[PDB]
Amino acid sequence: GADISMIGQFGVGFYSAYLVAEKVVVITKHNDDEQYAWESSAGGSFTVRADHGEPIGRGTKVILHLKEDQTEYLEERRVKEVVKKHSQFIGYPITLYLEKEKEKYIDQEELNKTKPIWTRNPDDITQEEYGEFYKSLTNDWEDHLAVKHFSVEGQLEFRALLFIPRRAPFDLFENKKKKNNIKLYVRRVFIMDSCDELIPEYLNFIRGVVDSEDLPLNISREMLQQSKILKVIRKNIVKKCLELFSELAEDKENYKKFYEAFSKNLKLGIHEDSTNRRRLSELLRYHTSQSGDEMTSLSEYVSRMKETQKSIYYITGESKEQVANSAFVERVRKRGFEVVYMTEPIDEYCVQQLKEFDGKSLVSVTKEGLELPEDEEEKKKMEESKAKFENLCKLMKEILDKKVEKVTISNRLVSSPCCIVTSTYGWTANMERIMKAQALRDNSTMGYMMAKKHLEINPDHPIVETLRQKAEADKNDKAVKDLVVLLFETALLSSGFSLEDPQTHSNRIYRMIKLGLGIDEDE
Amino acid sequence: RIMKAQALRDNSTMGYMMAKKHLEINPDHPIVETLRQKAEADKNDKAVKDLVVLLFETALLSSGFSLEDPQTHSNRIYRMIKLGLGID
Amino acid sequence: MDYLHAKNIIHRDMKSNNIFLHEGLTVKIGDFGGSVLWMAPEVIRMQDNNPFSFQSDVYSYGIVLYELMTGELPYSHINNRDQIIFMVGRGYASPDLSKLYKNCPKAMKRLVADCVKKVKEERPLFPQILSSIELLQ
Amino acid sequence: VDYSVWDHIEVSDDEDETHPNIDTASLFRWRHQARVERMEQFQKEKEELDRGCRECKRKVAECQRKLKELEVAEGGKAELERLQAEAQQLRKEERSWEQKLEEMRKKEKSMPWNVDTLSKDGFSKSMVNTKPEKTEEDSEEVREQKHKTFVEKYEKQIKHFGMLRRWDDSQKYLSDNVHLVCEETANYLVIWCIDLEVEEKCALMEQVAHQTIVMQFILELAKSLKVDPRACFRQFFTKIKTADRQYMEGFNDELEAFK
Ligand SMILES: Nc1ncnc2c1ncn2[C@@H]1O[C@H](COP(=O)(O)OP(=O)(O)OP(=O)(O)O)[C@@H](O)[C@H]1O
Repeated sequence: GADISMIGQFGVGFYSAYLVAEKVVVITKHNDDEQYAWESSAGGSFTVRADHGEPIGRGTKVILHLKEDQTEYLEERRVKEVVKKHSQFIGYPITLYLEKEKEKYIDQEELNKTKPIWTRNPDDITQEEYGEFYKSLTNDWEDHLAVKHFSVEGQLEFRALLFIPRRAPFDLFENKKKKNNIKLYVRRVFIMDSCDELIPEYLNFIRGVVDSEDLPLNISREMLQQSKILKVIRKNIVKKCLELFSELAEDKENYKKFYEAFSKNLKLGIHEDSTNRRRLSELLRYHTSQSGDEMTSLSEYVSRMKETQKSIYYITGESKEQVANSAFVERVRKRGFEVVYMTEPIDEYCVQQLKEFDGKSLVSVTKEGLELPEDEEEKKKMEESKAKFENLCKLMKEILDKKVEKVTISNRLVSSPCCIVTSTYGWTANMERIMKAQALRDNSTMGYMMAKKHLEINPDHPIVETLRQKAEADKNDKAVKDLVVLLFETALLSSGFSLEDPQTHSNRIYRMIKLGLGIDEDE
Repeated sequence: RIMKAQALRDNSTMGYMMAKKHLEINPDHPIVETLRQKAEADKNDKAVKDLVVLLFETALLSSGFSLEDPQTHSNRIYRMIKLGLGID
Repeated sequence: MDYLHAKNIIHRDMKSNNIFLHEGLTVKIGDFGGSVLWMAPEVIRMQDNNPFSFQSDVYSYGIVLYELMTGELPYSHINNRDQIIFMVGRGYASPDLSKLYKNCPKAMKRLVADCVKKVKEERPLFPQILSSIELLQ
Repeated sequence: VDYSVWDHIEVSDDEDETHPNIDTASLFRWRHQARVERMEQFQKEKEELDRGCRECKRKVAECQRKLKELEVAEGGKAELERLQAEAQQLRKEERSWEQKLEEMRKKEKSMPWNVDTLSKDGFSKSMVNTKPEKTEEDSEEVREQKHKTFVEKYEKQIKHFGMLRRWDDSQKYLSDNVHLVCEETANYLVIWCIDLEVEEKCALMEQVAHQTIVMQFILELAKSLKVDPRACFRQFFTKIKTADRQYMEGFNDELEAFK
């Protein structure tokens, strides 16, 4: 139990000089002996000669004579690149010597300025000094938002440092495959960049280093001989940077600054991390009908959730105000419920997998069969409405039969004549919109995932009441047929479906303007 | 359309990048002819103000541009359809 | 199932629901899944508390293969809960071949009939079943 | 250099061994379940082992106490003799429990490693960087503080920039520009092309053209976007496009001629 650890085990590394040199010379002087010179061209034999040059006092000189093919290792830029990459955390200073141009000379120091501060105890490191390390580690201009320092002991022994960058980098969503955010060190010598095995794809915004004292290394010391040990590292890392967020979530003003910078990455991991999505869902926040100025946690919805609610009501669409005004939302607002607004394309992919939260199911406000708890004095109105409108909805299908699967009276409308909702299974209007717009997805096989449109009408609203009077006189009257396509088009348009034939609607509203201007017969 | 549908939008930068619109009118068309005759008879007519927006929105749709608020287009179309059904 | 069983991994009550069918020619085993159970009688009885042996899953595969062949529940008209529990547990019952489709050729319908006969048997045939169905295609 | 300690490790949640005909996310939770149940049956085996050990240890000890009592004032051999047969049977049973005690620790060694046998936690600390200070200072005192510190920097720039309108000085410059993250530079180089407009030599002003066109384009993009001019970066200067070549000389003429 002496307190040194060194990089010595294999015994072959010195002969790597002959990758680059044609001849090698070593002058050494050890205490308790005289100075000798050792020389070889890797030719199967070497010579040892007592040296009589300048006094060294103590030390070694390794003189490589280079191959012409390798001349670039003499240059300042390549010595800088290599020592920064591989060796910047050697304890002892590393120094370089060159010329100036007044005219003559320089020496240069500190190719390894930065100390490997993860060796120091976390009580003895200031929040300034962590930030000073981070800048250099990442080559950034600005400090970290938060940091985690931990260690593991037993058979797999390591130190670690984790940083949460303050603003996402411009390239974060992109796939340049450098995977350099996490660095693996053994005994303070660099082994590898993470190569997507130390941290999951969606957590790749984390900058840090892992340092362990021993690991089954490959003969070139670039790789691990037992690959599974990288996964046992990743299960520790992933678990702890999750804990980091929670602590960060007690600091509300920093949390919103984190969340606005990285929110999608959480959601991207709901879609992919089948184990931790319980934990990750508690980190989500959204806008809602209540507190429309600031996001609220999904647990807070439950806290406020009325004793009669059985589910969490949500709606997805192109913006906050477009969602807040949408025709599906009026009844749930009137009845004092809370609607969650989900206004990003990525919300569809996390909502596919987040089927429930805290034992409560998530229900879409834009799907058929929407249940909102019933009053018996409402239930009787619904029954007599269903009875009186039966002819209108039957005749409306009899005209519109190609386009809708089903037609019925609406339960979620106030202040609009009609709306269109999708079947329970398949893409709602917004997910159709997004899937149609993908650059590299084959939509030909959509047939099993496309939902079917069920049309619902407001029994109270004047236009639908008038339409039962209009349909009453003549079931075959084209003038009521012509509404039930125009109203359908107008309802589609509000619900997020594209017109597959937009010119027809346009020409209708231009024929409407020929009414509004008194020129409908061109006279 | 495509950029707005991407999962990994990077939405702030695209919110700058989106380029602006120019409206084109057909000089020979009965609508433009009428609207001009109306606007020449009274430049400040609330009817031509209400027209120019209704006309404009229709051109967004035919050009591939979505509305800011599809609901208010539909309310304005229903303010017209209540004439169409004699309701109010 | 073949790739699975090679790892001594057993889930009881393999069924037609816990399997998922996706876009493309794409069918894939899951875990989500009184209630509609399908069982070897060894599992039904109180007798041995770990009825874990692979043969149970093979015979339960034989049941879901007959669902694939019938497109309607086994025992759907024959029984209520008392008869379907008791007679199967006593080893004294079979679902009807009336619902098994005759648009199947002799090769696979006979192999499915052997998947009924496996109730009588202790044979963990999965790689050889796989060979048999594969080659009969 | 033996690595045999690392030979066998069990990892649930491994993507390198998912079968294509199985729902991957189902298989991980299902493979995790098997690990924990295997461990619990082996923990139960340690309880039944210890039950067997305790019974033998106690019953041999009770037999030994009665043997020692029966050796005091000997006479009536039946007890003392039968306790040799009881000690023998209890020892024979104990030797089976000793074989099971060896089999226990041998099986604990022979089972593969996993995520919570390989490891136990050491120290752990989590810190949040409570924000840097924000401030404001007069246009005169900041422009003086920049200029008085920049009398060496902008000399070092016209010299290191000194090869015209191509890649070379970017290798030297972009690291030094970390000092210039604070710069507001738009004034100085141009006040310098303004300094001797009556008399100045073409090379040094053509380097102001180059510095100012590249930096001023960046500053226009930094107004046009959220970005810091160190974070947005001269990777974009690789572009062959006509917008560098034609427009550069057009503005060189405009900015030289007007003053
Ligand atoms: N400058 C030096 N001063 C003292 N001893 C040295 C020096 N350079 C090499 N050695 C000696 O030469 C031996 C061989 O070194 P070499 O790099 O080839 O193997 P190693 O360091 O032991 O293992 P590895 O291949 O992993 O680096 C060392 O173990 C050490 O005894």
